[PDB]
Amino acid sequence: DIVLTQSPATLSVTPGNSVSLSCRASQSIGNNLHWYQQKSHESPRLLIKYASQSISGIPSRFSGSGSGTDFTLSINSVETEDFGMYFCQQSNSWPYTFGGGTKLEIK
Amino acid sequence: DVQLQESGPSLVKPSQTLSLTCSVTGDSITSDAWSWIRKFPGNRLEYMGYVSASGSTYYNPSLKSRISITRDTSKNQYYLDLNSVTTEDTATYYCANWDGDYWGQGTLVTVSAA
Amino acid sequence: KVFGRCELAAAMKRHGLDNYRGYSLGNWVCAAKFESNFNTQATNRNTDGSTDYGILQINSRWWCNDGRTPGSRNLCNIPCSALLSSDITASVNCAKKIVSDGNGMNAWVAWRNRCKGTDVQAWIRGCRL
Repeated sequence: DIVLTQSPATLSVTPGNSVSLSCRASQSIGNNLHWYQQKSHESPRLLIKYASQSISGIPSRFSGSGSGTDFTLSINSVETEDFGMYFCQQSNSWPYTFGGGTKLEIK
Repeated sequence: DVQLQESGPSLVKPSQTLSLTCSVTGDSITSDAWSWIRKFPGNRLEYMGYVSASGSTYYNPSLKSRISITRDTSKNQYYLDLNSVTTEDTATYYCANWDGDYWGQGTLVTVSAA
Repeated sequence: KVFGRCELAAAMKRHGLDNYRGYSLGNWVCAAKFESNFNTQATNRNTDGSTDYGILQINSRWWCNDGRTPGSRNLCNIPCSALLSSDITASVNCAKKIVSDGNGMNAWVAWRNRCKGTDVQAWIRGCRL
């Protein structure tokens, strides 16, 4: 079973600052990595598909990169409402699996 | 346009089946793969399984025969039937299409003592 | 574009087909080999009105949608012409969905007849992964 370790568990920041989220696979998963945003009282939203593919409608300040075992989600100039949970997910092997999550919050 | 509406008893008792419904609007269930994902306390998400656009189903080995994903091609909605749940099975169940584009509001279905 | 064995093998690894849902890279190169003979511009019009497009001969009745296939499901949300690209991204992105659809790689006849239960790894053999 592919394991996804996200770090850091939490990430405090002031709107305007840029952040870099990490997601490491316990096994090379090519580019089959996807990013989700998870605001409280809300459902996951697809941010980035296949490591770096953009999703029509998602703000430009969002972007993903990486391959194999290491992936990164970049949020430039985080905004007041970018705060919430961030989960990565591998669709490489079944059963699909999710990362532990990185909680983005205000400083 | 597209909407995933979840409904079902948000409280079930030990030994009995956990059943959920995901009504899909603006998109026929046979024109996309659909799944069930549940979030455990502590942000622990789990991909339970899914039904392909052609009817093939896939279940997370973690469930073990306890899971059954079926779908109503007439009323255009699919379901989640999880047998003999336990305190363990307590989490918020979501339904989203395979691609991740659509999701249900998310419904917390706890399984406390009684 | 007519890919070369090793080249396409690398491109497919490039795009995460290496061990995707239990399928070793070898299967994908072999499947491409017999489906289109590594030709991304490969198209096969069917008598049934539909057409198979690209390196993995994806069908216009189920996955992509050209402008001439009644009932096209277009499950891969892409114009079939995007499967005729020199860049395999669209074909692969579609293939992954197709191979997850429940029939495995059996979704490709060519693969079933010439690659299934065969020493597929031989196709990535002699390459720089």
